[PDB]
Amino acid sequence: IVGGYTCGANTVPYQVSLNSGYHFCGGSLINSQWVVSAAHCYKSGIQVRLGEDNINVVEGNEQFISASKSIVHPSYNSNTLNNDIMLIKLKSAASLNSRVASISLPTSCASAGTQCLISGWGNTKSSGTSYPDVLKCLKAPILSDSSCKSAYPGQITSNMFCAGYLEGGKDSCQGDSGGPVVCSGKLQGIVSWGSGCAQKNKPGVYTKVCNYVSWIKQTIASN
Ligand SMILES: [Ca+2]
Repeated sequence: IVGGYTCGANTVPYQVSLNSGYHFCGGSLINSQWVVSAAHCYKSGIQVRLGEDNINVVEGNEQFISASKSIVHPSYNSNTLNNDIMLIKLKSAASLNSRVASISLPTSCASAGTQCLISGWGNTKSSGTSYPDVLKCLKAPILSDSSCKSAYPGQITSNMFCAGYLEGGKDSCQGDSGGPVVCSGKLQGIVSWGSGCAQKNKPGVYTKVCNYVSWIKQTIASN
């Protein structure tokens, strides 16, 4: 996250770290057995790390659970990043507490101008490299249709939205991928892509979770 703030310990109890010997992506706990992330975050050998704040120290509240299976969306296109969503089933159920909570799935899509919370352990500079050890947060609006597609002509689908600031300075970045965008209590987004970070006229692009609820429910019920 660029231009954000230090969330504060376990203030985002649904935020997950995906680890393969190191942190590589974020995720969202949707129930004691399932995590949602981005399909471009697919790897083998995933361990899901819950209740984190400092990903470089063992601070007590953490639960480290291996993935038993991963399911990338049937129509994921790695070239376009259309349908950038994946489900990750935990080997063993997580214990839900004050530091580890699930996030609700949307009942409807959010409108432009809605205030969201975006969080992650990604790079905090728009120019150069600086990776935080602690969770970073960002308050950002959902941008209009037109503003999103004007920035990225011919690249935006129905399954995407933009959020952030046209003036730049505030955005998600490398390492935030697969992490949550929570608006009015619901998981509306997944950190997907963008043209660099916190650059002018290039907002972040997010997977539009409200299009996928049916798929998520049927899939989780059958697996
Ligand atoms: Ca820790």
